[PDB]
Amino acid sequence: TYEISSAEWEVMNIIWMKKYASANNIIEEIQMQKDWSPKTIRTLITRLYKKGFIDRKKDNKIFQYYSLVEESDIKYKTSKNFINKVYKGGFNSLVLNFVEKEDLSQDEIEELRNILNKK
Amino acid sequence: TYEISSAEWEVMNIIWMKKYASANNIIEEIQMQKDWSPKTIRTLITRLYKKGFIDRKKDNKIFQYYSLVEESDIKYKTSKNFINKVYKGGFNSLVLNFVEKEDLSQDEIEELRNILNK
Repeated sequence: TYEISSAEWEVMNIIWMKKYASANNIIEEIQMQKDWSPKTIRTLITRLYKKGFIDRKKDNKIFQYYSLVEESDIKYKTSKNFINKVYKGGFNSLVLNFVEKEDLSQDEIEELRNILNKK
Repeated sequence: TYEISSAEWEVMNIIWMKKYASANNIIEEIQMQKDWSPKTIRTLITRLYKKGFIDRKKDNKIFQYYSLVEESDIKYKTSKNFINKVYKGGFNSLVLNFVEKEDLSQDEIEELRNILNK
């Protein structure tokens, strides 16, 4: 019923990769990159759970969290919002700004074209 | 750079679109699509001023604000940050993802090709 912060995106990205993950599995993966405590990280998991983004499945052993939101759509909708707030030429503007600013590689430029050719 | 808000962005996009503009100018370009008061907008101007994003020169005895930062440089930086926060792939996955949930006409694809190509 709202929208994700930078740390929930972190937590979420791990949950969309591991398909099913534990509070500890999540802390381990998150701690390889951020110096955040476990409290802090479980608080993010509890909150993500309370707003509905994820749920927690069991069956004996240990508690596991999983996604309730489609990765593809909350990321699409988030990019739509980002583009709507920063650029005044829609998606095309962002691509033009990125391409002119980053010296993309021949291999990067080529993956790009493939993505435009497949639809 | 120091990650600015959507309101701040609304203001910057006006300073950029006019090189120099006084509060009053800003207040009205803003009050045309936003229901913001005069003090709200003066606070946004003052906030970007203290953050080093804009500065002011006294023409007449009235302050005229202009940018201290390079629009495309700041929007680029901002884009890298957004992509690092949300996507794991990179610019790649955002374009992949966008080219896949936005039906996009067949010309939009052509225009997107322009950029990449010419």
